Amino acid sequence: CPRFLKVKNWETEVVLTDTLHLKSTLETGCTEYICMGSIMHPEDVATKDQLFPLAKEFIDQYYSSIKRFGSKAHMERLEEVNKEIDTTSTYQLKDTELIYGAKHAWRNASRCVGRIQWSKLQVFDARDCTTAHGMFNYICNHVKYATNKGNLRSAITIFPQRTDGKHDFRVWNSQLIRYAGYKQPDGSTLGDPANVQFTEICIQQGWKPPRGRFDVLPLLLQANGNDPELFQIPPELVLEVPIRHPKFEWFKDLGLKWYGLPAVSNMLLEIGGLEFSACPFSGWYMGTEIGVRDYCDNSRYNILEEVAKKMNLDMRKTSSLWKDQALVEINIAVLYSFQSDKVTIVDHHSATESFIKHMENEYRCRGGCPADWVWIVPPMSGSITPVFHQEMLNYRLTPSFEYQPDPWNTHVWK
Amino acid sequence: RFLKVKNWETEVVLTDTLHLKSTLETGCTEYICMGSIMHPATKDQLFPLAKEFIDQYYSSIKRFGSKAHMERLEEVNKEIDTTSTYQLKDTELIYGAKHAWRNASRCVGRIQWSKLQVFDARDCTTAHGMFNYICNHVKYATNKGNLRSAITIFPQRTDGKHDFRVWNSQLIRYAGYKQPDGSTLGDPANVQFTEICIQQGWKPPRGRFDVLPLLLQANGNDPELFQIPPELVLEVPIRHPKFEWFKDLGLKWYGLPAVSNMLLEIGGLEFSACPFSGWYMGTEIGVRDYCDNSRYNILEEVAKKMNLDMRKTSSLWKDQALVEINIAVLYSFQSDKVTIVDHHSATESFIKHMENEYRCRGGCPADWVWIVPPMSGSITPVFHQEMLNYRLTPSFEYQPDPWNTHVWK
Ligand code: HEM
Ligand code: HEM
Ligand SMILES: Cc1cc(N)nc2cc(-c3cccc(CCN)c3)ccc12
Ligand SMILES: Cc1cc(N)nc2cc(-c3cccc(CCN)c3)ccc12
Ligand SMILES: C[C@H](O)[C@H](O)[C@H]1CNc2nc(N)[nH]c(=O)c2N1
Ligand SMILES: C[C@H](O)[C@H](O)[C@H]1CNc2nc(N)[nH]c(=O)c2N1
Ligand SMILES: [Zn+2]
Repeated sequence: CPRFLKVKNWETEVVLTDTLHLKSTLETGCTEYICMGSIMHPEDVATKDQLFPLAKEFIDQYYSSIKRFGSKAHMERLEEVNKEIDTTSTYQLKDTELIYGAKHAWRNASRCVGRIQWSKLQVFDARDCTTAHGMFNYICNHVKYATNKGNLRSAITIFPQRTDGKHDFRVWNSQLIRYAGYKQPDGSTLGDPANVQFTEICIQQGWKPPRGRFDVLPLLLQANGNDPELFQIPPELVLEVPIRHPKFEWFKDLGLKWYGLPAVSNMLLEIGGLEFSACPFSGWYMGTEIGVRDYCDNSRYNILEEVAKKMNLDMRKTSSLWKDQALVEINIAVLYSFQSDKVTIVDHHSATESFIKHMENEYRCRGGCPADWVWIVPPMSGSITPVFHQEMLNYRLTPSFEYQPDPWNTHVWK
Repeated sequence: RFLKVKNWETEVVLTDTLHLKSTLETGCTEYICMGSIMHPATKDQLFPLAKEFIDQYYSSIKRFGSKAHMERLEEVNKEIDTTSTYQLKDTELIYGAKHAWRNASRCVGRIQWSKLQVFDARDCTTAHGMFNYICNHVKYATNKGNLRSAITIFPQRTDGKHDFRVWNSQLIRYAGYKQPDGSTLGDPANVQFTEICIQQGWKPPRGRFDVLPLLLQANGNDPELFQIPPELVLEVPIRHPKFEWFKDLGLKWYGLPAVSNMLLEIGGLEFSACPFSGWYMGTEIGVRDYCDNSRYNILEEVAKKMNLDMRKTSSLWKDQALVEINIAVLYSFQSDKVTIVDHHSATESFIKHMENEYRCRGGCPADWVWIVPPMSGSITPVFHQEMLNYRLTPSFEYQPDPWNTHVWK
């Protein structure tokens, strides 16, 4: 436990100094003798004696951020939050604290490369929601607002916080907008192989699937612990980009398209010991997210093969690097399609450059910036981006976005 | 307690027990991960360290507690007493060197670890001897292009003022020169080291691919220059299977990668000079040596000849040019029958190696950050492979550059 930590950029020899790690909260899984850095995931709802210090920690942080630490209002808030916990075992966040918390959960998210945008986030309070129909209303407004006819804007919608654990609000979808995957009796998969499991859940709950290549899944929404309910998102609200290529005329004939709004809805927002199990947030895409992961991953659309077939690449020996050539072209198509349809999207070069600039600024005037190299480095051409050569410290700050069990694995059906 | 690692693309789960055996620290704490940080003895310390190594040696050849084991322990204890150190048997030395490669978390090429030719050079006393051992190493390892893995182990550190050191970072590297205007002729990574040779009276050909002389230090004395006989340096001209102009870039690289500035550590003994060599994974040359900004940096030039539009980043022009360069490199080596491996085959081998190690050994330390190839990452099997990283010994360690310590004489 020393007070300073340094990180070097081995390409630009710049050294930064981390003090912020001292405010780190929970353990990382790593120890003195092992490193879990590449491990993906290394109803105990809080009690009073647990919540007091967590609440106090966050409120102190909030008033520090707005330069009123030790003020009258600061002490009064503490007194109010502490009385509220003593007699309700919980407390509610003011709209300002809630908005602060959201933004800082994003800011604190070590695996996100797009954090340079963090302060610019539209927060939708939906803590007054009581039903699935209402959730759906809020989600539709979130999507229209975030999509903005292609000029995408980051936004989060926050539903009521957990209480006893039996009355949780959840979005069962992993993203608000995903394509269905249908397992076939002959062993193949139609649509998106990633979402096969969730598709069967939807179908079992009553969904009539069109059984197509690009079927937008419905929302599965749980309010206040009740069984979840199905809702079809209005097709006009889902912006989609058909994928084509600046040079390859045949690329359009592959028949691919993708949606514009990446909207993650299964994560959990934790602020001052409060747990918002349902907190969907959206931004715009990095190209490699659709181009490399969504399409080329073996257990995804796997058009790697077919593209290489249409490029007439030698696909008999790997050392021809037919896969790499193919992947690059696919990512060129994705970026070209989104840009043509003036839908917001960022390439992996521009984004990693942005994040380095963000990291430097965070170190300069916040004392550090937690980052996960393993996730920050893009899935293609890593070494020729600035982040590859950049040393990073990884630690967990609160407020944070966390993972949570899939709701179907925990839900007590009514 | 036991730990799992999932491959997410195949859902295969391995259980790690081996990590419980380590005692060297990683640089991480419970609260901070430093997995992307590149670099995070007397009688009294030396016996338990030796005892640890001797034990896992006699456990390795299934004679733990044998007459020999008991005696060998006694022999080593008596020697640390009366000399404040000890000497490794031949067998132990070869076992120890293979196992330092086996324990190399950042090495993707470890499937080959038991195939290692070990050259004992612990009788060496001068730079001239060192030179002789090194030339022999290069001749054997290069093997006319059918490369073979070797290590040459010079005497162990004693008091510290008598270290053996190969000052070159690799046995075969290219000189880099600081130009008058500001740019750099040749390999920029080595510009400091090139000036150290020029200082020693090396006459620089001042060209793009000049092979650097050896700088060798024995028993702590002043390092000395030696030219490597050119017939021993296997080189490859880089050209492209479709593009006719690629050879007009005048590029070429050496066949033998031989890292010579690390420190082998066995049973508490330190070998400050122990050059080891293997063969290349194509991205080491084509992605890092040629395309890094702090290196040969020829992407712009290539993509220019490929007539791509380079005005915006989102055309992925750096990306295209990069692939084409690595195709060339692989084509060039394979055409000259010089052992090389593509990052796809190398990663496949390593997943298989990992599974082997989890079977027969209970684990396999691995640094994901270094194992994942510096291009086309998520289309190699190792991207979706979870990996535990821990510090096993014997190991190869980093050491300071010798010109930062050595008081000249
Ligand atoms: C605005 C543009 C954004 C871009 C370009 C971006 C980019 C990315 C990328 C590429 C990843 C890696 C995930 C993957 O590989 O699938 C990621 C992760 C993540 N992002 Fe961002 N993101 C953006 C906005 C946001 C926003 C608005 C939030 C929340 C308010 C957010 C929170 C997160 C979290 C929590 C993760 C993963 C961390 C974890 O799994 O623990 N991101 N982002
Ligand atoms: C046989 C073919 C081999 C291949 C294809 C190979 C490949 C690689 C690659 C690509 C790296 C990453 C280094 C970088 O990119 O900067 C690496 C690291 C390394 N390799 Fe290998 N290698 C081979 C043989 C060997 C041998 C013979 C030894 C020693 C006996 C060895 C020991 C190491 C060590 C010590 C590292 C750095 C590990 C660390 O810092 O923990 N490798 N190797
Ligand atoms: C808001 C936002 C934008 C974006 N472009 N990518 C995200 C990616 C994620 C994300 C986080 C963890 C895991 C995943 C995908 C699972 N392999 C995505 C979350 C939010 C994102
Ligand atoms: C034996 C061998 C073969 C090979 N193809 N690459 C190596 C690469 C290394 C290595 C280790 C640390 C650092 C470096 C270069 C700086 N990234 C190389 C060591 C040995 C290697
Ligand atoms: C095994 C590994 O930790 C895991 O698959 C991670 C690696 N790095 C990643 N990086 C990004 N951006 N996205 C990912 O899904 C992953 N997967
Ligand atoms: C900062 C970062 O850890 C450093 O540049 C590492 C990252 N991973 C690497 N991986 C390999 N194989 N080779 C490298 O040189 C590096 N560089
Ligand atoms: Zn770690």
